[PDB]
Amino acid sequence: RKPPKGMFLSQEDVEAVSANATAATTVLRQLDMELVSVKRQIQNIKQTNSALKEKLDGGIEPYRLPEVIQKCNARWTTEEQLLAVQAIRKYGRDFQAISDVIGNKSVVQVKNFFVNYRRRFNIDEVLQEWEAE
Amino acid sequence: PSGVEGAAFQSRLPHDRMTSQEAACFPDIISGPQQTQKVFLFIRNRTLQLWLDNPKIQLTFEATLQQLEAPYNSDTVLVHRVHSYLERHGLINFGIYKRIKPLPTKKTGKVIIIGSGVSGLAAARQLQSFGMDVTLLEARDRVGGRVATFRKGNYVADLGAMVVTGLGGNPMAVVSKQVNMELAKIKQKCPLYEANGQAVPKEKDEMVEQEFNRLLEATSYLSHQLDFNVLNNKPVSLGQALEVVIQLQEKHVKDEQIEHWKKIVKTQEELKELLNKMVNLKEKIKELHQQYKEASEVKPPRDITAEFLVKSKHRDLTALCKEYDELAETQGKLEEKLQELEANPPSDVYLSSRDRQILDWHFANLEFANATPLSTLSLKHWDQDDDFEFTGSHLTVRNGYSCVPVALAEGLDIKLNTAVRQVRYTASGCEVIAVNTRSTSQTFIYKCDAVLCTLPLGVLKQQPPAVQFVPPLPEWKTSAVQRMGFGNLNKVVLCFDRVFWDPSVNLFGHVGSTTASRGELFLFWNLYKAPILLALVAGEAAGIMENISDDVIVGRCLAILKGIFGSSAVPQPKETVVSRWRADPWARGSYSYVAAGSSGNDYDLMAQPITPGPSIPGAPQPIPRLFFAGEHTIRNYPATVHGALLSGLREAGRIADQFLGAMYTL
Ligand SMILES: O=C(Nc1ccccc1)c1cccc([C@H]2C[C@@H]2NC2CCC2)c1
Ligand SMILES: O=C(Nc1ccccc1)c1cccc([C@H]2C[C@@H]2NC2CCC2)c1
Ligand SMILES: O=C(Nc1ccccc1)c1cccc([C@H]2C[C@@H]2NC2CCC2)c1
Repeated sequence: RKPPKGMFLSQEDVEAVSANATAATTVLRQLDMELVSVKRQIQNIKQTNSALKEKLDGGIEPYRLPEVIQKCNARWTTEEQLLAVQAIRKYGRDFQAISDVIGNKSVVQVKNFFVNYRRRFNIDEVLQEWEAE
Repeated sequence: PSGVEGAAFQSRLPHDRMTSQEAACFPDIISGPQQTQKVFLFIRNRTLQLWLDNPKIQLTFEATLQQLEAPYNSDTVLVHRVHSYLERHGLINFGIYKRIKPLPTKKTGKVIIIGSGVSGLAAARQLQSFGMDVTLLEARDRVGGRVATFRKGNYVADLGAMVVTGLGGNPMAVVSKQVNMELAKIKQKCPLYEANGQAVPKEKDEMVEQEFNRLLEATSYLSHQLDFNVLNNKPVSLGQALEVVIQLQEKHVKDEQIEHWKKIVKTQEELKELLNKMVNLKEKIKELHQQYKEASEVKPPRDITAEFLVKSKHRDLTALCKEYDELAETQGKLEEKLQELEANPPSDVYLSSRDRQILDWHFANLEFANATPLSTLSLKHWDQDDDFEFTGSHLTVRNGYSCVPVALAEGLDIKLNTAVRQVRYTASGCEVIAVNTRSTSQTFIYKCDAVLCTLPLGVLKQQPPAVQFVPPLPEWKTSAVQRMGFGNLNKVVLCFDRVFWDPSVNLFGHVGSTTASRGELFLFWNLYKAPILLALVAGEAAGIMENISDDVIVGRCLAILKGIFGSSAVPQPKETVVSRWRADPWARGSYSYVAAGSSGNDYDLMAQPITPGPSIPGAPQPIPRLFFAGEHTIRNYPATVHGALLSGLREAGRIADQFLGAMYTL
């Protein structure tokens, strides 16, 4: 009903080999010449990848910055109100990033802040500006 | 099987149903109610049993009924019909039995049998036992035909048939009880040795053999499930189908590597693209650190925008320092994946030239089995008789297979050295025209009611004809003769004074250096009590080595043997014999094979007898006068001795029925 296992005999395949006297030898050679095509291209990409690795020597380790472990706070010093209005102008509504600029405020009351001072800090107006970019 | 049901199986008959033949002799029973059939069936089965468990004496109809038990011994004529049928077609009282009822004083009808091969001898013996006058004409100075046993001193080696194929359902079993054949099993073990002379590692011997067997099953699947039996208007041979399968198995090996290395490139470029992100990110992080440092360098106390700038750049840089890390997880994950695939590369080849060489030796065995190159075998039909193979170990005849034809010849009128040259068959009867082989001027005319031709298919094939038929055989018979395949297979008998091989091995191989020479001395046989090795030449090699002297051939033997056993252990052979069956004028080959474009149906054409036209015009249609036996006339058991024998039994039945009358049909 089906071939023995390991033997591969598709209906399609036989016609390809059967169709001409030398058809099998060509079809094999096509694959044979298409395999070198692939191995030659691994060598290419492997060499390209090796270079790209040469450049990343050092990692990013001279350029890392120490983690700022900071207990969060709920009182908005005038300072960190001002950090905020700036953070909003440079980020828009990325409420997380705006939190790590500040670093004493957690993520939520940055969300809170937006409505609280919405008129005193013209956040709408500030957010329009951010949308020019 | 066991009991009466075993007797039916041992006679190649289904125990629980009636065959087409006995339907034809007993159209009343098989057309009647089931009860009787089982009666008949049991009545037949016991009779076969009685014949079988003692086949050294005639099983007479009286002794049969006498030992039946009621109700089966009540229909006195159904027994007499059953026994008669069985005796007619040689299912009982065939071979060499001591006759109780002595032969009739005067005979009936005249049959000339061409050839005293086993099929000839078998019919003659049956026809004589039916009270006919039988004479056999035989071109050689010996009986047996293609059963040919070499005998010098105590050396006994067989140039013709060597093996009995297993007694389960084999008539030769019966013959072996009536004759002293010393039968010895053939142990299936077969150690290879390649062209250098060193054994094939059991790793390989096992896996190549396994591949051969699957390549076969593969061809069978192209045949039956894909109907690949015609290619550019020509029948497909086994050989082609094998090359097709091997190519599709190489093609897959290649396709398998392509998709695998195409998995390395799909991720080597996925890597390359990642590192591009990595390298670009690192540059960005080169700038941000400088920017952060410059903003950081402005010393406090600063205004809040300059404070935003440090705080901002700082977070902006820990973010980019976050992506470059989520990316380096990914670099690590692809770096192992790339390493993984490099580590499980698929099969490098399908079969190396080392391998394909050993596979070629499995093909020479197949070419031996068929006595022909595989490019000639019908893909569809070459193995069409597999279903009827007997059960049991194969055996050899240790005292020579000749003892059987020679035994069967006892009491028969054989004219040796008598080459039939013309067969004339007409409505009134037949004349067979033979010459003496020693001096061909001496001419003989033999006149007879019927001719049984057991001329080998090669003889029948010969152009110009060794034998002329008058009138010419009808084209349906001559076409079957052309279509069929008569192959070729030759032995070299090497007689030494010292046994230097593995005497626990019956057969060991030699891998042929080339595909072309794969048949050239590829297989050796230790079957005999004397120190005799026996070497095959099959396939395309058979026809070639015919044109090469024995001294060259026994050389190439000693070379192959020395390389496998060491130059010290191989003495010179004391007696040598090299068969050349394609050249032998009374064979013109070895045995039949189902050629591409043939089928097993030609084997039935071969066996179907010739009926001459009428002498007087408008006269009533005549009796058949020309009958055919021989291993090429029995489709279910071709190319074998038990095949020959069965075919001769078959004709003596058909002939006797025609000329003595079948009285068991009422
Ligand atoms: O290969 C052989 N090995 C051998 C090798 C050397 C010496 C003898 C024997 C072989 C020989 C005879 C019959 C078969 C039967 C299974 C094959 N039919 C079908 C079912 C699997 C293919 C095999
Ligand atoms: O090489 C072969 N035989 C061989 C045996 C002994 C020594 C050498 C060689 C062989 C291989 C595959 C199939 C067959 C066909 C005939 C047998 N019919 C049988 C298989 C089950 C029905 C013979
Ligand atoms: O004449 C033969 N058959 C034949 C098959 C096809 C076409 C014509 C003729 C025959 C010749 C040599 C060896 C065998 C051995 C393998 C078979 N062994 C049996 C026990 C395993 C199956 C067969």
